[PDB]
Amino acid sequence: NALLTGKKILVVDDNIVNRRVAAGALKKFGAEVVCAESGQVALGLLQIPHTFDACFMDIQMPQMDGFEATRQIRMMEKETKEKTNLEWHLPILAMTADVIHATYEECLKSGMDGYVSKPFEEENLYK
Amino acid sequence: ALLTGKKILVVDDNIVNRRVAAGALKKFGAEVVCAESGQVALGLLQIPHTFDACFMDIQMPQMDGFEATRQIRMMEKETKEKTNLEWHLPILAMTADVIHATYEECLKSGMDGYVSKPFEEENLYKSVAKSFKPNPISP
Ligand SMILES: [Mg+2]
Ligand SMILES: [Mg+2]
Repeated sequence: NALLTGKKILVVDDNIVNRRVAAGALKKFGAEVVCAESGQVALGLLQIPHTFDACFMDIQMPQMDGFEATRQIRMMEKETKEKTNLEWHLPILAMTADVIHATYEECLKSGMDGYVSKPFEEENLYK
Repeated sequence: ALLTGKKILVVDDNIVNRRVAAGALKKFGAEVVCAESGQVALGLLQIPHTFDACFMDIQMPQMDGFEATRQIRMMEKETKEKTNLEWHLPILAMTADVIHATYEECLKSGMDGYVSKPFEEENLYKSVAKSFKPNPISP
């Protein structure tokens, strides 16, 4: 697959600037993008059945972080599978750039000169 | 070898990390001293010391790597104030633990992966400076 034409993608992030950046990146490849400012708003949009092909999930959000949002999505999918035999599995990718940048920023602020980086630390994972 | 003649302090509360870091550095010829905590590291870094660099775990109980680094820098700043001598220990964060833990919780919570290095739109970093008034301009 070269393009995201015909795909509809949910971007979940409490920071509107991140939502704009992520949306612009995905639309460049043809995606239709819907934004959600919280995990709560996202769970509402993902009530099964829904029309989303993938979701990018911020980690640090107040009230409900991205891990709790994801657990709730997987619980919904598990209930539907058990009640209907239909197996939904929304692709969910974390947006980890924020947490990594914040870690390096605190290293710098504390007075460190740099960091040791192992090959895995800055790679993306699409599993 | 690459680090022959260098002495390096490894600060990490996990013995396995200390083993791996010291083993790597010795492969390059370095002398390695390990410390299990910030408080131990600060005792070892009383000025003057003989260390050429320090690898600093960020997450440790009682004193984390940021606090330990701030106190090292305070030691160095006081030395400059009192003696005029310049001390600036290279300190590199060991971040693999915190980043591992984040990626692991992504997968444990049920995510299919993560994006730390995103695609960046052509226009993300581009912009034009514009002036309200006409203005000549040169290098
Ligand atoms: Mg956030
Ligand atoms: Mg630690």
